[PDB]
Amino acid sequence: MTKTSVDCTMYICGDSTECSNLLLQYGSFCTQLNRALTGIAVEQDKNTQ
Amino acid sequence: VDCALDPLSETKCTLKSFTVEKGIYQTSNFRVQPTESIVRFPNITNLC
Repeated sequence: MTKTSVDCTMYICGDSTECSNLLLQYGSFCTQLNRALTGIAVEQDKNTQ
Repeated sequence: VDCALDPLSETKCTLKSFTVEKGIYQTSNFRVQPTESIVRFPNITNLC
């Protein structure tokens, strides 16, 4: 399936600096989501191979 | 290691390890800062 990667920072907080600081308080949720998605994207290459 | 320097250096920080194995890693988003701010409010003269 089409590999989709979403930046947690860009989608949630947006361009605004204030949103970035508030996002930081939450933790590694922004980061953890990226890991899951790339892995799905990486997996799709392996399947075709 | 200083993250905000070399491209290689940035990779270590996201990875969080001093030694990095061969591969492709994504470290940070790249965005272009707005160069200038332009405002276009109505030109109507009268003071409310």
